[PDB]
Amino acid sequence: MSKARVYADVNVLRPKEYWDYEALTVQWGEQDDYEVVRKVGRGKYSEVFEGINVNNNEKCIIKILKPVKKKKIKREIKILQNLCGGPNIVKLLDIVRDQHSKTPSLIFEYVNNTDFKVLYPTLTDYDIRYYIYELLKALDYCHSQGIMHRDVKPHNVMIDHELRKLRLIDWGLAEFYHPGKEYNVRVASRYFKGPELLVDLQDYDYSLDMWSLGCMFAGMIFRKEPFFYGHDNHDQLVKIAKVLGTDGLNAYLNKYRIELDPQLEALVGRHSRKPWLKFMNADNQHLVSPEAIDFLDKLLRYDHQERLTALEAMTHPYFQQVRAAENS
Ligand SMILES: CCN1CCN(c2nc(Nc3ccccc3)n3ncc(C#N)c3n2)CC1
Repeated sequence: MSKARVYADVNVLRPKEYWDYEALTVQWGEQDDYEVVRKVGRGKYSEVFEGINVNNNEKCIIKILKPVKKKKIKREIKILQNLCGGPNIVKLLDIVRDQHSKTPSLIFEYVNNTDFKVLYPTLTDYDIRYYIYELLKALDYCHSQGIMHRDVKPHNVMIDHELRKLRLIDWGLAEFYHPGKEYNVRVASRYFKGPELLVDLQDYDYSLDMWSLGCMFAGMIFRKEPFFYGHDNHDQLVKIAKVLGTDGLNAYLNKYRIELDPQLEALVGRHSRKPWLKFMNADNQHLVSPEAIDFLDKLLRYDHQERLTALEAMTHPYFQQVRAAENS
């Protein structure tokens, strides 16, 4: 068995009105109300464009979905709606469809984002602490709302560096947390998939997002994106092993009576643990202080139960300057 150490009973105490998303009746707005201005991206699940709200003439983001199941789409909507107003949670503005094909589009707020590939390398020590902090506020909030994002990665963190505004986007994999429930482990992106997913542990929780966050954090301070560069689910676990070491992996597996798949256990092999400092270099030295290391260390743990919760992370001393600045 395995349950979240915090916010475990959020959905238990809330009525079906909150988490029974398959009972959602979508209210569609007017598509014409939003016009395309330029494509900003694409993914396996949609095509994204910078749009404009003809009425108020305000900038927006138009996400044109590719064929998806009604269940999956009512889940993203129900969740978006559930989290609206939360700290740094992207706001869902409208939901429309194409009469002819029924193709749906989710209209979100616009964020003048700067590609992480280019943005992150310019971030200062303080910028990093600041943005991670903002992102943590979003995670604690949704976790406190009985929700797991399940796909934390740079690509889903929009940042308007100019205005230092951050938003956690793409809640297309998010789920409501139910104690003991077994979820699909086919979530998140490879480079940010936690061990629980890599070893099929299905009764995972909010903590999976913290491993992802840790991956993002390590890449940022060590200036190595992505930090864990594997090519398939099995090789992802091998890269993780060559760093944290296999003893930790074994104890983890043993604690959860989990048996690895033969071929997989074959690839992993046996690896000593590599100190976090073995990743320091002239390119990232101005970013790897002990606090940054202590913090990273408490995020990237095999046992998801051992990882810091979002609330705990926000209070780590690494963020003290950000906290002191805010409380002013
Ligand atoms: C990172 C990959 N991809 C990029 C496009 N996309 C995307 N892009 C933006 N902003 C943006 C504006 C100008 C240039 C680039 C981005 N936003 N802003 C809000 C959301 C929302 N909701 C969103 N999604 C979705 C994610």
